[PDB]
Amino acid sequence: GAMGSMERASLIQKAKLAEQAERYEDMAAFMKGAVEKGEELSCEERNLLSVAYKNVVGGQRAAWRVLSSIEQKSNEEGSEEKGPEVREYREKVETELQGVCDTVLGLLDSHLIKEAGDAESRVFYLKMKGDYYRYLAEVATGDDKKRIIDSARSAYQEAMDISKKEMPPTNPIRLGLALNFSVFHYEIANSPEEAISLAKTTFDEAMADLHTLSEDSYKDSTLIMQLLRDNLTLWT
Amino acid sequence: GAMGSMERASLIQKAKLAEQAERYEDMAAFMKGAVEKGEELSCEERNLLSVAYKNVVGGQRAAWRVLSSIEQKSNEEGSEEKGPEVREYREKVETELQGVCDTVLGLLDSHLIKEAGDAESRVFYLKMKGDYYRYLAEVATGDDKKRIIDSARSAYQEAMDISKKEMPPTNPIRLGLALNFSVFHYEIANSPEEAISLAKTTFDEAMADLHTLSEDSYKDSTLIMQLLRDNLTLWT
Amino acid sequence: AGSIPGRRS
Amino acid sequence: AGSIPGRRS
Ligand SMILES: [Cl-]
Ligand SMILES: [Cl-]
Repeated sequence: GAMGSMERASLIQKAKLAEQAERYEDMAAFMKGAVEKGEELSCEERNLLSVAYKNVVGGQRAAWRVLSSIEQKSNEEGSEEKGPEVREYREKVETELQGVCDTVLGLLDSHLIKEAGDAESRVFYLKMKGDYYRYLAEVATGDDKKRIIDSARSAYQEAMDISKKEMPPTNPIRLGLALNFSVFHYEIANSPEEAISLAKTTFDEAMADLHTLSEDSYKDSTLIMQLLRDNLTLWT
Repeated sequence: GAMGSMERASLIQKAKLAEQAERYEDMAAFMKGAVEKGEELSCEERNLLSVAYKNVVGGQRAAWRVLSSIEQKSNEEGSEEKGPEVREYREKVETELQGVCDTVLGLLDSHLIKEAGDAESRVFYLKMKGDYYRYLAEVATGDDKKRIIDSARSAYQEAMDISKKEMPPTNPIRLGLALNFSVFHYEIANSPEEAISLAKTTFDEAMADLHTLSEDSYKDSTLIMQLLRDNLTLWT
Repeated sequence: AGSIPGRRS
Repeated sequence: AGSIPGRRS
């Protein structure tokens, strides 16, 4: 890594600057360098890592969907052969997306997850692991698509087991995990009934725990509860 | 260039795909490869080149302004020393921006401008040359800032001379050139009266030529005339 | 169907 | 003060 010569604290400071400048590829490289210093990450630092790569892969996923849509139109009845360009370029973006996902998964595996003992850190990293296998699954078609889906499911499931044991039902990490696992069920696993049941049970159990929260925690939890409600409205 | 092995037509096709996917760094690399094939560019191809690099440098300019603003706040009375990070990162973005501008200027100089004989192509490239020297001037501070400003002025001026001789006052290339030259006068050259006079004379002479235009040409010209009017409203 | 946006810390 | 936006062909 080109970041080996820079102080950990400077990498974190520059990641925050890159976020302000909306330079998310820089931000991801800075946070990758910070992870490779080998120390565990604080709550704030975990968020910086997640925000950086989510923006990077988010742009790649959006581009992949545009190109995949063009490619599928070109392969219809009554279509005019445009050459291999659309497929070739979709493949390029797809390969670049898979590289980013592999990089994130490599950071989690070496060695963020194995050193994460607290529920807040371990659930956070395992949710990330499920997310980036889910992004790999979105573009997967070959011999390994089933194995990629199972890798996503296994990470989400371990994270769910820990969060139900160790976190209250309104914990924002627990809520966001259930939200994304429900999206996994609906969009990846062809299990819309599991997706709806998880979102509904998550929402209802959070609703019954809101009375325990401060004004600020209430705002944090109800924000994610609304996202669960938005999905249920779309799915039913 | 990594594009030397790809067909010119494929580079153009992929540049169009990259624009649809909002992958402007790819788009710029594809159009750079197309220019380096050595053939002159069509009207549509010139637009692709311009759109690609304008988006790339546009993101860099926006980031540079965010970072420059943070840096200037940190160097105020009552400020807390944050270390060299903000300056170092602003310098990194600035160096990356200067590299993109140098690349564009290199394409114009080798050899787009010297092979451009028609008014439409020559004014287009010279306007580009003025624009990218203007972007260099925005971040310039050292021994060469005056020379950079003069390089921008000289390119704009040659383009203006040709457009007044060879194009009607409503020609969109002529209007956009005058718009950007007026911005150069206001923002770079500390000549707001020249900026206002140019925008006003450009607008009025276009207004008097609108009666010659078709419905579609009328829409093209009045769109840019509104941009001139917006600036005059801001400047007066 | 929306996952956690999570693009602003 | 706006130059030509010119970010969509
Ligand atoms: Cl390609
Ligand atoms: Cl830096």
